[PDB]
Amino acid sequence: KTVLDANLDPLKGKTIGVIGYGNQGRVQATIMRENGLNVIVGNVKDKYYELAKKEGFEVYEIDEAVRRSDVALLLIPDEVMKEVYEKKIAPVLQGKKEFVLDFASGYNVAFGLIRPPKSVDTIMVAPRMVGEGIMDLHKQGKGYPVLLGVKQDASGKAWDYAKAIAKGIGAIPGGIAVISSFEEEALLDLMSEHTWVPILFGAIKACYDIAVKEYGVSPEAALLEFYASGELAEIARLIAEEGIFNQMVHHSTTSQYGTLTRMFKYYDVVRRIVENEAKYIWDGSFAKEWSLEQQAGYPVFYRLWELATQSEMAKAEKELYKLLGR
Amino acid sequence: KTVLDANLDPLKGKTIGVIGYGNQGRVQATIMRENGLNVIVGNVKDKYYELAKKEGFEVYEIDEAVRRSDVALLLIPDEVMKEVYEKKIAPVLQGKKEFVLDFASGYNVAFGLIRPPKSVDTIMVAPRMVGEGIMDLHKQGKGYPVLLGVKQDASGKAWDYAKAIAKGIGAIPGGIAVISSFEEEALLDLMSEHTWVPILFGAIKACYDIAVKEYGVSPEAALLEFYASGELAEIARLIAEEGIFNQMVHHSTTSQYGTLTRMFKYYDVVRRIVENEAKYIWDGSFAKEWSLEQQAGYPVFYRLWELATQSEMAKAEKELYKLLGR
Amino acid sequence: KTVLDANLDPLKGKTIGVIGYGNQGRVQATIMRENGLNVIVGNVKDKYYELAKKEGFEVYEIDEAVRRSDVALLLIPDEVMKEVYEKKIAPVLQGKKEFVLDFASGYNVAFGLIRPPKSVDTIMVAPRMVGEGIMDLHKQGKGYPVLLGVKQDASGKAWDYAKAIAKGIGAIPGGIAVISSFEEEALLDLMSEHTWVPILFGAIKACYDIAVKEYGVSPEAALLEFYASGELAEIARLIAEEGIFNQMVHHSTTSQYGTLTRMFKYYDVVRRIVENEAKYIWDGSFAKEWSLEQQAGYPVFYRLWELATQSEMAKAEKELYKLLGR
Amino acid sequence: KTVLDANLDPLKGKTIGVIGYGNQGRVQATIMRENGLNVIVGNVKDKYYELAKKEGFEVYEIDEAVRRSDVALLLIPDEVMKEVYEKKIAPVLQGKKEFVLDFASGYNVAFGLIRPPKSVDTIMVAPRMVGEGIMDLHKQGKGYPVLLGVKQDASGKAWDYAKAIAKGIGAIPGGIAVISSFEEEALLDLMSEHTWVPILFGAIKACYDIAVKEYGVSPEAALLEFYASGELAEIARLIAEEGIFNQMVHHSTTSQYGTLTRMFKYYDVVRRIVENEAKYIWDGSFAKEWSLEQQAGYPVFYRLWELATQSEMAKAEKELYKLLGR
Ligand SMILES: [Mg+2]
Ligand SMILES: [Mg+2]
Ligand SMILES: [Mg+2]
Ligand SMILES: [Mg+2]
Ligand SMILES: [Mg+2]
Ligand SMILES: [Mg+2]
Ligand SMILES: [Mg+2]
Ligand SMILES: [Mg+2]
Repeated sequence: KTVLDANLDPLKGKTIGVIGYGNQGRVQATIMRENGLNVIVGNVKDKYYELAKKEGFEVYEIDEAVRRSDVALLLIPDEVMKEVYEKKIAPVLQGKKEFVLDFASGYNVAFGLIRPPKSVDTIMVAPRMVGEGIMDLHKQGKGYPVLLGVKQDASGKAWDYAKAIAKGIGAIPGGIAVISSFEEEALLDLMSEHTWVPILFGAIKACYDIAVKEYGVSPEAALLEFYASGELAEIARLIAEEGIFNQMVHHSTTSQYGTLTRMFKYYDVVRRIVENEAKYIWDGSFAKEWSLEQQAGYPVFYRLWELATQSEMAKAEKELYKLLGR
Repeated sequence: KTVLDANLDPLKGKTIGVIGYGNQGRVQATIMRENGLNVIVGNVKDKYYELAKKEGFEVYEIDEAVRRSDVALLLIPDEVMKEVYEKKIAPVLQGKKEFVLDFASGYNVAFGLIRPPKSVDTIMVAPRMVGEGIMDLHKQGKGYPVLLGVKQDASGKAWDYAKAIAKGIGAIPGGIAVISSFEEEALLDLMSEHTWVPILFGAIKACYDIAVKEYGVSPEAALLEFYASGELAEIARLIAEEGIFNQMVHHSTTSQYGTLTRMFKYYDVVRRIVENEAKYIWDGSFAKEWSLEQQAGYPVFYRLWELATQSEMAKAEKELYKLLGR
Repeated sequence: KTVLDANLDPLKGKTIGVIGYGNQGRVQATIMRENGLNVIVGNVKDKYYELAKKEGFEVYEIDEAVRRSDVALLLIPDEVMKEVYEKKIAPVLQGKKEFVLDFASGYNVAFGLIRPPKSVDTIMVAPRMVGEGIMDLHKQGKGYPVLLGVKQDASGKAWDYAKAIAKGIGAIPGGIAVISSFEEEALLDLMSEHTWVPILFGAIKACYDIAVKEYGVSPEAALLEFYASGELAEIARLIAEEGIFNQMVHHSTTSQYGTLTRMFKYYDVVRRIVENEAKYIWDGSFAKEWSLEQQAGYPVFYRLWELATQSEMAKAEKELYKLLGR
Repeated sequence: KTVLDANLDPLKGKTIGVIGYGNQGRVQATIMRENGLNVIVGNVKDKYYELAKKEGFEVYEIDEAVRRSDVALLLIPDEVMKEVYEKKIAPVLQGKKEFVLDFASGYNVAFGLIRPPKSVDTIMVAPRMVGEGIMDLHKQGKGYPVLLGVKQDASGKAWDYAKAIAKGIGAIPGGIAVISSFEEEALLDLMSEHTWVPILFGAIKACYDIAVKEYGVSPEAALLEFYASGELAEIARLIAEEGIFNQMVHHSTTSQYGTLTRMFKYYDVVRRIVENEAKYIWDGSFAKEWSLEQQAGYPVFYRLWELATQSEMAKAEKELYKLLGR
């Protein structure tokens, strides 16, 4: 039901352009040069221009590297992807006949902010790691999971181009390739940022104001319990390797009774928050909200970085980290 | 306002018994034998009986090691601490004249479940690490934070006994010693288990049921986003070393806008949960609830481990971990 | 999908102990002695000690009858089952190698109050009759329904031991054997006692206080309508033989219009009571409530038998039954 | 705690440019030319181009007057300040080394709409008068209050540059200089426009509709009571000179009982409006609302000037002012 291996025969002998030499563009082009392809770097005249030339490539302009290529990969950030697509790549794709356009994110295509023509294939390969964990894993010989999806179907060879790049960048064999969509890629990525990450940061911030202002706990002793000691980054290492419920048997018996009995008690309070944030993404309403913040000139993003770093909990964290040598 | 150094002169030449050779007893007795004290092991006739004799000690009985000692340390778990105190140590402490009783937890004394006489000192030294991170730190020459507190004051040397054991087990110099209470030690330890740990596990469990049952995401692709990839144990390593708001500048600009604007929106919903769980602990009502679960014979603890490990999210995690080699 | 016949060949030639000679122990051991097995009685030195010796058996002690046996049946009440298991049977089961432990109830094992070792099989055969209707049925040659379930699986012959005792006590052939669980046996038994039996007794008690105190009906004429005439035990005999909706065509046409139109009107009021009482059982919360009533010394059970038998409806029932010769 | 005098020695001998010759630019440059500085006018080629040349100055271009200057003052309106800063002044400030940028408003800098470099000082001098009351008070020899604030601190001379312009434009000596912020300057200015000014205009508009439509008061007699007689501009002249509670003793005794007893009765109704409007400003949400009204092309500003000047209260005010000779 999931993919474990593929071919590399559909994409042999042809030119594989890579636009952008940022963080994701360096690792994915390094493992393709070892597998023996024709990989060229299309980069803006930047500081990355020299650092991609002395690493053993040939570097060009963006709209020129699409003219030579037959399969291009758009590894540039999502904030600048829209205004450099219409100015550089969009005049060139109408001068081609067949093309394969590849995306590492699913945000600008699921919400219709970038609409390629009908003469091109649009596929997606999306790694679930960070990039500074992938180069440190390629020396071993293992892989990493990816998510595949196809939006516009032109050739009939569309699904067998996507599996081959999953085997060309060093994900399979050794990892999992799951068949997904463009809309299910963008929903799951913006559900982590909206549902369980701001409830976690807002509950450690709320434990600090109840302990210090109501019960008279010292401001230097509340920090060492909640997050300034690395006990949250120790019980999270066991989740990745043993399970989420099976890492609980290495705790006290008093700890398992208070965690299990309260997880089932506050379950339908936090379920009503996830139902409302997933409806706000799926209709396209968050993509309109963040597209009008970038046009007003970020007035709310600026005032919420001021109110967070100049608070009571962050002003006391600064001194305690000026005392443990960090 | 906090302690950075102490002496070892009040506790030189005298016998320092250690009751229990579990996890916390092995590390704390090892760093005291190197500092040059008279450390004896009081252990039950167990599997730890041999393993503490071949490690270079002298093992005895529990009520005999209190007769020889003058400063005893009770590094035994809190579940069995009450019924082995009244049967072994309580008949002996009335036969002494002066004694220093030391506790690594603040649960049984803050709620009055163990009440020592008026002829004894009662102090507390409570390390904020795990034990399997402390022995791996002793070869460096560094320290770790501790919390000090005094319940019953007999000598007048009561506060200067507590600082010396903080320097005798290898915490200071190099770390922090914070002055605290027995009641503020037990409040902060049961606020992690009741407020932000079951909110976090119940929000990843609720993201899985909304994504799979409403939007048609695959059961093997929802797991790789939320917790089965080690991205929760990567962004938690930066919290311990850089801060909680300063680790966010290594994320995307779209990720900081969705985290900051929702952390301030769901702040008074999760603040009403922390106000109610801290009142339930401070009155002593959780200590009555967990003391009557152990007497009925754990009927609710047994039925909540069945309903958690036989759910929809844990039955699919078993298969995916039977596919990535874990 | 259900069982209609089995064998008796797995349990021939071996000793079948029966613990307790109460109501369920007398009937089940009588139909097994006729089928030709080795049935011994393990009874406390009681009044049943003589009455099981003159009925043609050999009576022993409880912990001695487990030493001789290989398949034991625990037909003792659930109130005393826990404190006579740990004192008598639990020291002996570790001295065996293979054993089959059999239960006629599913209460103490589903909620984890009795946890046998991993070296033993645990099965269940649960008859849905009374015992004083089974001995009066054995002369006919018919059967009665039973429920089978297996908790811990050791041999692989575990499911074929359970079917054979269903045929050995005289249930099949001629009746139904349904495959069930230990948790589904305890849920359905405590749903009759909590949902539809106290609603029925509390609605005849509420018809008596509205008729007598508001409309001036005589206290001796309200009783003869609601329950003191045997019409509730006449329309219930047709439910067992004809159906629950098909017994209504032997009533008046005015009676079927008032029963059908009000059964659909009060259906979601009584559905909210059953949803809440089934959640209170499944989590294990009723087993904690009844285990702490037996430890306080029954103070609420004593005061609710006083308030029920000294009420207005029970004081007037006493005189009317002192007038019809009952 | 407040400032009463300063120096003029940090800013002697150097060039003080003034951008814009509007209302605030004409008065502030006139009192600086008398104090003996080097004041040049940077104005757009406008109608003010001639009117600032015949008044005894030297007029230039905007980006040329920043090249000559060393301390520039931006006395231009806030609506056009953003799009003439990035086109003219922003290319020049990177060609300098040290500069002092001065602002008479705190709107565009507090909300991050104009972010100067790190090589420049940013200060603020904000007068609390009108401009057509300041020139009429320069012939007397008096002063007027101002608010000082510093955003980015570069040289260490930043706070003593701000006090000297407070003495150089003719505020101190004789007036008050209060030390404030950029965020506290923008909060207090938009709290007058949002809280107590639209409540006042909406309560005289609501007195007119209740008196005329319910009680049959003439439309020409309701106007002469509420605002068309100059009694609101008479009891407001005593607030500035005598107090807000001490001007009430020149009223009737019936008037003081109805004002005092209702001011304390409707106090928590109007306190809930001020709490909500001050949270909407501080987060930066009003700055996003007014920045997207100017981009849609003012569709709501146009329709609310139509609905206000074509109402029942403004159509009858037009005729009554066509009868008293106004
Ligand atoms: Mg993620
Ligand atoms: Mg992302
Ligand atoms: Mg903790
Ligand atoms: Mg603990
Ligand atoms: Mg029943
Ligand atoms: Mg029963
Ligand atoms: Mg104002
Ligand atoms: Mg203004």
